[PDB]
Amino acid sequence: IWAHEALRLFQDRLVEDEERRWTDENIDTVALKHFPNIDREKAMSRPILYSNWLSKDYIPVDQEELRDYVKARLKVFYEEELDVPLVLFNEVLDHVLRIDRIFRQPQGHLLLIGVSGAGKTTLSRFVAWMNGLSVYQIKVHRKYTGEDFDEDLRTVLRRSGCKNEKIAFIMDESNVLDSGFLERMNTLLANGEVPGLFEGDEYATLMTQCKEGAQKEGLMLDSHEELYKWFTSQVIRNLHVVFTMNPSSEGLKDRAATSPALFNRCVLNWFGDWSTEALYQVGKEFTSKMDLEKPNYIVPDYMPVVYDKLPQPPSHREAIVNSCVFVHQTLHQANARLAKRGGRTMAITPRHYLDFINHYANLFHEKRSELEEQQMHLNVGLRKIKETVDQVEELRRKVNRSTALLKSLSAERERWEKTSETFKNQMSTIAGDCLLSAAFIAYAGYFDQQMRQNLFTTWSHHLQQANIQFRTDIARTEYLSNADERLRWQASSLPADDLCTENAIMLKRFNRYPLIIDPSGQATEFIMNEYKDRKITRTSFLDDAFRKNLESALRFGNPLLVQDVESYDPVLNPVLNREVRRTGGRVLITLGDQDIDLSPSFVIFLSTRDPTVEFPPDLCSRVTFVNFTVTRSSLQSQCLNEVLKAERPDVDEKRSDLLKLQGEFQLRLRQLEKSLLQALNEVKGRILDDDTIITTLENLKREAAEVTRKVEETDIVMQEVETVSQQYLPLSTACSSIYFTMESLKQIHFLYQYSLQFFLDIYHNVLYENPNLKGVTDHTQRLSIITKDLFQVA
Ligand SMILES: Nc1ncnc2c1ncn2[C@@H]1O[C@H](COP(=O)(O)OP(=O)(O)O)[C@@H](O)[C@H]1O
Repeated sequence: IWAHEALRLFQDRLVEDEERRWTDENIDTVALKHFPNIDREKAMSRPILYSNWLSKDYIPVDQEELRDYVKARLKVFYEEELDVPLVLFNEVLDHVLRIDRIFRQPQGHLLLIGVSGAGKTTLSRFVAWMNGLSVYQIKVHRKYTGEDFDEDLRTVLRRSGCKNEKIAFIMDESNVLDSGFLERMNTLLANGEVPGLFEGDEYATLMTQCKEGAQKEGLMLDSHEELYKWFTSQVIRNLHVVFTMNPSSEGLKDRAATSPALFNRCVLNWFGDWSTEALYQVGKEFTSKMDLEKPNYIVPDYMPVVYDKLPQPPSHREAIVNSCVFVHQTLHQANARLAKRGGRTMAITPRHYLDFINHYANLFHEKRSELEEQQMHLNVGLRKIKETVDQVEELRRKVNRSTALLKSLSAERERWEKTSETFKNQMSTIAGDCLLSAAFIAYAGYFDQQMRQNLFTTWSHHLQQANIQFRTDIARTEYLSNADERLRWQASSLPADDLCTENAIMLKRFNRYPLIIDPSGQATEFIMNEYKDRKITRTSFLDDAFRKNLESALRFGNPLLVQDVESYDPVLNPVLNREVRRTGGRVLITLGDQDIDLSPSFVIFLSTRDPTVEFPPDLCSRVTFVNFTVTRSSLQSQCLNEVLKAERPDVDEKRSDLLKLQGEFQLRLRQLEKSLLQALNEVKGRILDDDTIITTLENLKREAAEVTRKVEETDIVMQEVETVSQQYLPLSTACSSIYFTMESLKQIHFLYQYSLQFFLDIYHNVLYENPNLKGVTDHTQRLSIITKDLFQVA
């Protein structure tokens, strides 16, 4: 008991792990120095836990028994008030025990300092429900004022003191908009009452209520002073205040002077971020369902160490989970390097790790399912072809059709064998591929292409050193997307470059409702065009009708696009966190005070036109960043297209239609391929069924005709077009260099802020509004004039 109390009073507030280790060592050292004959293992066993849930007394418990009890209680909790599944690991057990300990005291006030999204609020809600404490959380909005806060304080105090109901009052660093909020908290936490809160008639009514309360307890109180004293005692008894903060320096010392009652009346619990331990246990527990079993795994000699207690035989599953925690950890080094050289780094909350693991699981399940269907179709096709070949050989011992089909079916068999051999390697490397894919989807949405590539390279190097099999020399934007949806996106006016394709990939496979950083309106229109069928609605936080449209979009299931997110309304805080209640057969979600029946089809997108905006970490944990930056290659391609449209319009129009037709030929070739395979697998006629042989030779004729046409157009027409365009490419290079010099100009001077539209106007003026070009018809002189005038006008 002595050691348990020493740990709860000397190590909860510690920040670094070194200090925690020092405290844990010196507890044992002191106990051994004073007690020289005690048995260490019966008193100093490492998982010192104490709880009174299992029994009627505050006895020690065991991790496994407590884990089972907590699991059962969470199962009841979900059906009771909050259907958000959790993962249980050692830290969650310790923290729920600490929070219950504080909740049991009369004036039990808590201060949970830890990264956003780490589970502080939901753990407090869980344990408060366990102990029967009604939870109260103020609903902050755009017009939330100090008077609104005082009204909530009056209500919570009236319910605590009068009517004698226990309350857990949960507050956040974001809820304290003004300093008057912190002054009222200071007095409430230090004295159990706010003098001057109740004034005029309110006070009288309060006194009336207080009198009633005494009549409930049988006390005979009549004076307005003793009634107030009794009310203060009741509030000291039935009211617990919980505070959550981010572990930021210069914010704790600020609060140590702004409201010192947070350091003398509140128990400080330093949650911090999930430790390497916690990441390891959540990784393994969530990925347990996934098939990460590799019997022929080879352990490398110099494996890298991330989790210290990694089993000395690392199985495949352990290696995968170790790589998962490595992927999460590398984002912190990336942010540190970014902040050291420049800045604009966001916060890597544990909700990022939850998204990464969930993406890994879903993607592994999906890609495993697709490979199996394709391989089964290929195998049955090969079996049917072998059957018909043997049948024809027997019949030879009428036949012209057989040779005609065999003419193409021979190469069909060859490439089928090739694909079967290749895709069996894909099955081997599915784990590493899906790991890298989900990691990129979850952790690179905000970074630019150089940073995304560096992250991918580091993850690949780690997977290589850990002997994990991932298919290299491939590009992610193909592994995560098919050509059909790529065509559908491009029909939605999506720019045609890798960054935009993968941004749309993120916008399709999203767990946390995305936040779009588009300095232009391209992503905004792209979203509008895609969700136009589903009747997406455009609303803004600045709009006063935002709440009306939000409620409508939630209760009817229509997608919603919101701009100007710098003015984020905390009304969305539940919706982003998906705090849903599956009660009465329906899903209910709470906005402010009103509860509404959510529809499963509801989708919300948030967006902003400012790329140089810093968001608070509470928002940074609830959204998926999708940053639509501009790349060198995309700018070069747009500039080359523009100069070809202007200088040689005929070639541009030719190139435009030719490229448009090339896309349709690959589409139709894939469709004929699918129809061929489906027809082979569905029918039960090798050579006897003419009704099935008339639909397959014509298919080969269409295939041959279309391949001939495309090899004709993509080689002859595209050659001359490419030769025409390869002379304007120095202009595009020198045109992107100046734009990126302009963008870099903001570093030396804050006033030098230039947008892409500005340089585009420069370039359009140089092309279509150039007086020095009036009269010149030769293309070489025109190009020289264009480049000189671009430099000068810029
Ligand atoms: N240990 C955990 N296991 C699973 N989900 C978690 C865990 N911790 C936090 N979450 C997720 O975080 C969301 C709410 O986080 P919250 O507790 O509000 O963050 P904070 O602790 O900063 O208040 C929930 O939707 C939940 O899914």
